[PDB]
Amino acid sequence: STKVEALHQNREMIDPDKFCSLCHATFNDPVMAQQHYVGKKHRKQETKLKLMARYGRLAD
Ligand SMILES: [Zn+2]
Repeated sequence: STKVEALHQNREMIDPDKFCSLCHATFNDPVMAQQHYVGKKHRKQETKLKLMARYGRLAD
């Protein structure tokens, strides 16, 4: 995970490190990050976690 640090913008695009708190997933490229945030697995797990948190109010 140390990576071959160079960041040479001559032909390579910007590659920020990113994370998803709904799916517990990490990304290290622009398209990798973007693809996660719009994929079926992100939608499905977002609904699952949202339902778990919303319905979890079993006491008052
Ligand atoms: Zn996600």
